[PDB]
Amino acid sequence: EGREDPQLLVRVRGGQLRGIRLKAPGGPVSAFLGIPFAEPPVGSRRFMPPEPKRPWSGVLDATTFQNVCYQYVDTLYPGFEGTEMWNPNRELSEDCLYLNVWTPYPRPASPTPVLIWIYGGGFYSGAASLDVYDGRFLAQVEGAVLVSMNYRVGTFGFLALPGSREAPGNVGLLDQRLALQWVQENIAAFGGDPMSVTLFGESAGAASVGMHILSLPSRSLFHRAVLQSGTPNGPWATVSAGEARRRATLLARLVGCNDTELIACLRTRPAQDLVDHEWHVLPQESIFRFSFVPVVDGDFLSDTPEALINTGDFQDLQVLVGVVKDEGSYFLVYGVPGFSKDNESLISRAQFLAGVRIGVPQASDLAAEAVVLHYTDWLHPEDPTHLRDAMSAVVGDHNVVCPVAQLAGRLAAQGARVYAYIFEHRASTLTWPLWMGVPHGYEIEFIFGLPLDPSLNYTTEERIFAQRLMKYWTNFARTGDPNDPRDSKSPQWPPYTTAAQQYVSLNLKPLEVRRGLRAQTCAFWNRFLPKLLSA
Amino acid sequence: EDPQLLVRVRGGQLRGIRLKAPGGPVSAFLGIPFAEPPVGSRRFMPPEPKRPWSGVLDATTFQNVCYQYVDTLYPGFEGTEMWNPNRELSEDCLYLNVWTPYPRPASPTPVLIWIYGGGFYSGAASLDVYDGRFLAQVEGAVLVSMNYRVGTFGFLALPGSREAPGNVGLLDQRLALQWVQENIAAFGGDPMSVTLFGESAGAASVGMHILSLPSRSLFHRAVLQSGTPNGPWATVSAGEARRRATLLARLVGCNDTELIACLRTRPAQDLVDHEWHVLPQESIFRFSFVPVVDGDFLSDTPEALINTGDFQDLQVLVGVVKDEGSYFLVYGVPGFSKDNESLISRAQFLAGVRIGVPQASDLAAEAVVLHYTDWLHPEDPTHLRDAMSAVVGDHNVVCPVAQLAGRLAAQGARVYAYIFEHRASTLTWPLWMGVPHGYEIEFIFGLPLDPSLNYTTEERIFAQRLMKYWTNFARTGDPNDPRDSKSPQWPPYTTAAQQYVSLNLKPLEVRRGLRAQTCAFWNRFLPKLLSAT
Repeated sequence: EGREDPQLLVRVRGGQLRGIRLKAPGGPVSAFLGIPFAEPPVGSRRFMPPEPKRPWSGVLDATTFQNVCYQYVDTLYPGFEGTEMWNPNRELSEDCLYLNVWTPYPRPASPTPVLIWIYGGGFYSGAASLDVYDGRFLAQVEGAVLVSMNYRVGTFGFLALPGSREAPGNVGLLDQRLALQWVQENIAAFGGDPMSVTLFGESAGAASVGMHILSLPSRSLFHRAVLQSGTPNGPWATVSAGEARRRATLLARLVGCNDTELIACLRTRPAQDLVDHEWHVLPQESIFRFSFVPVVDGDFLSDTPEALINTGDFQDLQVLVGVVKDEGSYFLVYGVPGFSKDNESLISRAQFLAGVRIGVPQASDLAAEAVVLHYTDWLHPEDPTHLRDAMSAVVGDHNVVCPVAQLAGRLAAQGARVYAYIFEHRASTLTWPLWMGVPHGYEIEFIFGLPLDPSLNYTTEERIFAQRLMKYWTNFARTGDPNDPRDSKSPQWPPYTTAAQQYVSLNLKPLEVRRGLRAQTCAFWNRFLPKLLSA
Repeated sequence: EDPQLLVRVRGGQLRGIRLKAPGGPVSAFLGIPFAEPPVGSRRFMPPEPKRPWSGVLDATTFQNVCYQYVDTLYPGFEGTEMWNPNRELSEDCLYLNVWTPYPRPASPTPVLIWIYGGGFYSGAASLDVYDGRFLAQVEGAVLVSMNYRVGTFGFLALPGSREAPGNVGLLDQRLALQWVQENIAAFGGDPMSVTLFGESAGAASVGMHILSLPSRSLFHRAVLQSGTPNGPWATVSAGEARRRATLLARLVGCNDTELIACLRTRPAQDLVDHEWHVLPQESIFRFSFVPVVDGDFLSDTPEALINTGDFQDLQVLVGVVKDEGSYFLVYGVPGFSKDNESLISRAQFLAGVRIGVPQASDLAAEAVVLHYTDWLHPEDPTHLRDAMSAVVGDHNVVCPVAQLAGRLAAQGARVYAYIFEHRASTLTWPLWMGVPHGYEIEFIFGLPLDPSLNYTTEERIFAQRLMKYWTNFARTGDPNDPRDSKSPQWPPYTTAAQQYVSLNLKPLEVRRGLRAQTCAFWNRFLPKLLSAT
């Protein structure tokens, strides 16, 4: 040391780190970027569970984001901001198990509650280093300690030959948990309070939070949870062991290969070869379906999430859960014919029927019919504008709105304190067409407080609005309650109950309380459809 | 000897009677035979035309009511009794009634023919709610009602047999329709402008005359109130008809000819006594002896013939009341009573659904419960009670009426649809039943215009509007007043716009969609569920 900033140097269990002093709009923050938390899961460690990071010598530099985990890159609208913002923004590498810490500057005085972010990306993509996951605003304005980790995605994180020892599955959830432990042991060196750790994530990230709630070894690593537009239950977040085994075998032939010999072969293929063939193993033409996701292994997941949700005891749990207005519109342009970001995607009755089989790829001819009958507007059963929005509503409801409604309903009936929201404000800065509404993933820039960056051309109310949600999210982190301890003038946010089924709307207007989580339509998806599909 | 009360039809001379309607007198010819009494060996057999008579036949009293089951549920209760037989029961009941203005119409006059309801097991053309004097005095119509054989006498069938070929109650109606052709001119009626209108089983009957070729030369326009030929209760297969016939024969002591013969030897009440015992399941809004799909009167199912027929020539006026299913619940489903408020448990609602949809599988019944549950209050007993009424109303009338309206429109026909939403101040059933099955009739026939009935002034004004709608539709195929301008016009129900109007004390209001979402379940999805459970 010597001439360095004395407040940027910190020790953790593996060595010394030098952070970096970043500017937030209202003051500096401390950032420790690219801390390793595991041995690089490369070579013979590919598909294996992560081992803890061996201690290093000297001062590790912790001032830039590390590699993002090896993953598919989106190429359907090259150069379009609406897709590039989610694409990797550092080098792709299998050496990628690193995490980031933002704290106030100088680091806080008392022990400060910790926020751990788990990104989404359908378990095949994502990075903790994207701009929309920037922690400097939450750390500066709310004084939070924010931690986000990289976990392995796609084949590297979730290809499983269940019951084998060289590919047990769920290693990407283990990656997440190892970062959670790392927070338990080390977050105190930054001012964070390991006794107040709140997980929050979106899409596959929310599902991940969900699975840490349902996996006993993870439950001693956090206290509160937030699930944004994602659930461990539902049709896309998990696969049986048999189905997981099926895809791993198929992918091994697609690249040219007793489980040991086969995994040994896969470990010789270039990472890009596996990415290149990852989507070819899906059983049907589908949207919102991902090849390699958490497997129900009888280990991390002792049973299916629906089983565990339906029976577990959750009185110690406090969760915030919610959805955006138009969860499914985003996914239509990635597979349903008739949809594009560039025209207005008015479709025909025929195209709606074809789309229902792609959006519900597991539906029998009869079940597919039920969906078509329930979602048709029988006064205008061929208005192409309404069949487009109905296609959007089918996919959104089936994959998010009703898996979340279902989860909120079970946890509430089983002891948990649930707070539920719908996010309805559509960012002025947004580059997707208007017909897509408020698409999947577009609350995140507001929770993280990006509109407080004046260089981002948001609007003033969008600024004020983002502070409102940062306050909601951090108050829930501190206390289990998003309501402000003081602020009694602004309206209150009731817990969600079986009785009153209350939830709030989040938009530029004050909190408005509503009832019913798409109650009628989710009864179709969560009660009738299962019984129909055993036939 | 008042010559306006003397008429010469082809079988002889009638004498009528002059009665007082509130604003003038009407000629009434009650009790005219149109068929040879179907008694003895003519039990179960097609009717034959009445033989000529000598002298001047007295047509001044209602004849007998066709032998039929008489309801016991609430003895002495008007809401029940008002549908019970008005006259002595008799298998000799094939008579019809004619009301005309007094004096007899100068020029030819459109004829309305009423076909009563009663589930094909009951009813009579002589109940007060079918009084033709108001329509004849106020709108100057000629109005004809006939009795037809109900229950085992009208509809017991051994398909293919000669001495019980089925549907003879409909042939009774058909015969009275030929009678009107050959004779109404003698009364001042126009045989070239005959409108059929009926309700419940009567509307179904009207519907079946639309679908049967011989009847199609006997009338020009049709009105179907709260009933349809299609649907779960109006017909039975030749298979299921034969089963109920030979089973009832067994419960009374009885080769087709040998079996029918032994049935023709039993007292009428021996047959009525076992009439309800032949239903396959425990049910509600199901009836043991109803028209049969015989490949003769009904060449195919009502559904097949509406799905594929040409109806460019047809003009129909179809409708429902607000609460079609509520009447029925007290006749079978535990928890429901005229007397309390029938707030029910959830489990009562699930049990009721098996009685309201007696042909439903476990999966289809769960589909019904899940679709009718209000999941914001899935246990609130007021909801489940109104839900139970609506499952029964939608399954048995509303969605069948909507199904009929849609196919007739799709295939050439001009269709007017209504929903009747006014509840009579005189009504004697509880409030929770709303506007129950049957309680628009008193208004269509103009009973509020009789002061002694203690209807309110707006109800009398209402009644006049509906009498205008129905008669106007009879003169022109169009219920709108050709002198009344004004924007609330009754639009034709079409496949695209799906417009219908509401009949209540407020002016005509146009709405769209005949309960289209939930009827999509009953008409499009539920068949697919059962046809592949």
